[PDB]
Order: sequence, then C-alpha cells, then structure tokens
Amino acid sequence: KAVYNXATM
Amino acid sequence: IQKTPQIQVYSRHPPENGKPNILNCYVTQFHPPHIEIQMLKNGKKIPKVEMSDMSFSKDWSFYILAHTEFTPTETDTYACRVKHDSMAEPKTVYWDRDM
Amino acid sequence: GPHSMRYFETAVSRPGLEEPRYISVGYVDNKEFVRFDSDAENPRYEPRAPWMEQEGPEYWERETQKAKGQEQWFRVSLRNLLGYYNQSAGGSHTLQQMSGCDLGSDWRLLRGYLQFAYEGRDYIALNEDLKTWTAADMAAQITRRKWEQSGAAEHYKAYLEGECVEWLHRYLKNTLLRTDSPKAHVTHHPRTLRCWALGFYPADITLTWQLVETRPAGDGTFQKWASVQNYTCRVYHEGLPEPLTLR
Ligand SMILES: [Cl-]
Repeated sequence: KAVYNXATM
Repeated sequence: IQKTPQIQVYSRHPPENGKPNILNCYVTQFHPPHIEIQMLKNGKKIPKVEMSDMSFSKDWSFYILAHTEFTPTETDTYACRVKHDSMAEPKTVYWDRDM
Repeated sequence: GPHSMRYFETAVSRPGLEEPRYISVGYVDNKEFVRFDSDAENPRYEPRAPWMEQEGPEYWERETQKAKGQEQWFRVSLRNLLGYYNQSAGGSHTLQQMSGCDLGSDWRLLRGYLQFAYEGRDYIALNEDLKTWTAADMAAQITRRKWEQSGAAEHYKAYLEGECVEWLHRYLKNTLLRTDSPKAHVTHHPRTLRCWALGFYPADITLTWQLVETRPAGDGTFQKWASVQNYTCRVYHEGLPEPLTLR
C-alpha cells in the first residue's frame, strides 16, 4: 500500500 | 544533468530460424524520462510493440524495456531507434544475432 | 527468504501543460503489481500482476484516492523547488520519491526507505534510524529544517514499520515464491569467448571466468553475459544446487 506524504518540500 | 540513454538489443532465446522468440530493446541510464522507442524489421516500424511501464534505477536514472514477440529470419535485420533530448538525431542499434 | 516492497513515484513538469504528469509504480519482490498514471482513461491504481486482481473494490478506491493526494503533494513541491533553486519558468523538472520496506527471515523489518530526488539528483533521504534526515544541497537544508519541526519522519516510520510490512505480507501470501534457473550457453566466436546465462529468476546472478548488466528478457525472466581452452565459466544463482561450470 502506497505511502501518504505529510509536509511538502 | 541530462543523461543520454543506453541501448541494448537482444533476443529472449538463442535465435533459430522458425522457432518463436521475443526481441528486446533495453534502454537505461537516461534523463529526462521523455523518450521515444520504435522497433524496426528491415526499416519498418513493427506495428504493435509491447513496452514496459517506465521505472527508475537506484541512481534515479530512468529505464524502460521495449519487447515484441517475433520469429527471426537469417536474412532479416532488426533494429531499435531512440529519440531523446540528449541526442542530436535519433540513435539506431541493430540486433547482432551472434552476441 | 528476503522480501521487499517498493513504490517508485515520479512527477514531471514540462513547459507545455499546467499540471505535471504523476506516475506511481509499485514492486513486490521486484515485480510490478500496481500502477497509477495521471495521463489516463480515469487516473486510478490498476493491478499489474494476475495474482493482484483479487483485491476487492474498496482497495482500489483508497489507493486511487491516496494517489490523487500524492500528485497534488508533488505539484506543490515542484513549484516550491523552482524558488529554492532560483529556476525561472520555461523548463522541465522531475521530482522522484522511492519508498518501501525490506523484510527478511522472520517476516520482520530490516531497513526502511524514504528518499526524494530533484532533477534526478539526491535531494533528501530518511536515514537508517528512520528518525533523522540527510540533505545534500543547501536548498534542501530548508526542507530538512521544516520537516524536523514538522515531525515528518515520525509519520514515515509509522508507515514503514506499520502498513508497509503488514501489507507486504498479504500480497506475498496471495508465482512469486518460484525460481527459474539459468540456461547456460557460451558463444564460440572470435575477433574472445562469451558466457550466456538465459531464462533465470530472480535477477540476482553472478558470472566469472576461471560484462553487461542483468536485464529483463521480455517475459518476466532475466539474462546476462560475461566477456573474456584453459578457461572455465562459473554461474552463481539463487536457484542453483551448486554453481555450474562450462568451458
Ligand atoms: Cl550529475
């Protein structure tokens, strides 16, 4: 299952 | 940095006239991902070539595999033709049934 | 034996359109099983392996919706990176994320993976401890500082140790645990012998004498040769009782 990204760059 | 691709054309089995096979064209170590690949049978674009879904290696360079089922002829040539930003004009690599 | 899951995500912005193209490809034990393309019929997660279609509709409704979140996330960062590197508009730029978990022996976690690259160069990566970051350029020092105040590595470790290894199990339980082992020929042509190893799986093979990269053979198995009668060629592969020899 893919990962969900928190804070952007 | 932009990276020119790396073409390799090869067969699935050792070619023998009459026995079905797959012909591969493996292009790697390139960037940016936008790239065009066409496999040729005596200078003719092979109608429907199955291509892999593009992934990228550990060094982040992109790779993609173009293959087609085929049954070879000893008096027929097979080539792969690539067009990418890193090259002036397209690069063509032929099969070389020996090695 | 060793097991692994990986997700290679890529976002390419180009001078033509306004939204970049976002593609995600998943790999279980180095075979592609799920894909997401934003340039498609209706962008969604589709199974890329036969054993993976028996998943149920709720499964693809979450992954597709989570993929749509990632793509926005990539859209925002790319715009953020133009400023970080003082790039003006008019070019094409790539953002890449690699993420996954290496399992083992006991179906336990060995090493987590969370790393990003910009213009195909290393930009920031979660370390082995899953709690601290590594950032190459100064332009990424910014991101490290704000991901530290963000508690970002905490979320990612929770994933790598959480759903990553749990969901690796269930895919594995569902062709994969099989082993195709090489046919070995040698090309007897000169000006220089040449050893061939054809039709093997997986791709971890090794050839020596008394060079080209292991590559897919177009059907799910791999191929390799080594270039060089007092010489012998030895083959070493996982599915092998003992390494095979040929002169
Ligand atoms: Cl470089």
